[PDB]
Amino acid sequence: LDLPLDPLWEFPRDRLVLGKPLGEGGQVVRAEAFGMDPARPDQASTVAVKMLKDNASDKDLADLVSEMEVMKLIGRHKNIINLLGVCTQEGPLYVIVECAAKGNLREFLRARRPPGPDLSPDGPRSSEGPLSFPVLVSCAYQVARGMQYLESRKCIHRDLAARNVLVTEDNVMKIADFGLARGVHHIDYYKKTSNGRLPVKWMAPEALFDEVYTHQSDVWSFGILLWEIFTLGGSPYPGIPVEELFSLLREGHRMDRPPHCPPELYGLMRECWHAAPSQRPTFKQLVEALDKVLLAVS
Ligand SMILES: */C=C\C(=O)Nc1cccc(C)c1Nc1cc(-c2cccnc2Nc2c(Cl)c(OC)cc(OC)c2Cl)ncn1
Repeated sequence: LDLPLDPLWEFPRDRLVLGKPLGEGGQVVRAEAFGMDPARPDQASTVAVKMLKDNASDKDLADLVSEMEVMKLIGRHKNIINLLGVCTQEGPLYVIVECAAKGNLREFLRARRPPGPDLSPDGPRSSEGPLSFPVLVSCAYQVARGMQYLESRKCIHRDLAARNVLVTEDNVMKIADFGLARGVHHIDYYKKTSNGRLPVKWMAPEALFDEVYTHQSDVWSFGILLWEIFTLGGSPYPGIPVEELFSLLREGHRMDRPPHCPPELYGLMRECWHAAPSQRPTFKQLVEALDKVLLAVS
């Protein structure tokens, strides 16, 4: 290709060993990288690599270039998936990002649900599941801090959801795909994903009905994500098909308070779903409110 060389970010492609596919449409693969830190040139790390497939158009190339450049602009934060390097010279375009070992937050939560109540005899910690209330609040706090950072860089996510938050080996939350092209003028609202998700159920009403996105549209989505956290990966608006969702949103319907969820947290959810965007909290306010809950842990 004739892509310009950016020495700040270029990484030698022969220091990558490509491995297992992580997603395909182009594709993302898991890889081992050697010397991502130039101070440790022989040290291995595990990364995710985005690339085009042989079919790709000039438009697909421009889209991946745009995604690479937006990640350079937005800069680094602990609670987002960060750009690590690019391979633009002498070979196919690769964009290399952090790889979160524990997968996405929806699956992380669902896999850590306590078992059913009559499966096995009681034991020393049978009343404890893996996930405690302060760790659930911390997950929410970390996503709010990531979104506050992205907002400060003028980034509207437009699909914020537990499936788009990834979990590291140390249980750090990292927002995924914040610079991904989302084709907002051609959304199939009835679309169900391969894993059963109906992404329309995370859209703020002004985005769904009026095609308007602001940072306060992402606050609505954050409220849905808070509900996913405190249902340990539940699916929003259970038992409501998309046709009925349209009708219920026009009537002001909101999800019920989940079980085992304190009123402080359902309170925050309902603030995030206030009809008027200006009457929803900001991400700065959400960070502060969740910080106070964390500091009140015994
Ligand atoms: C790190 C080891 C591993 O296998 N992790 C793993 C296994 C299963 C499932 C997941 C989610 C993960 N962790 C991931 C996955 C991805 C990923 C998966 C599919 C598509 N994209 C991405 N990452 C990605 C990419 Cl490649 C770009 O490219 C520009 C931008 C992104 O957001 C900014 C993201 Cl999230 N990524 C990290 N960990």
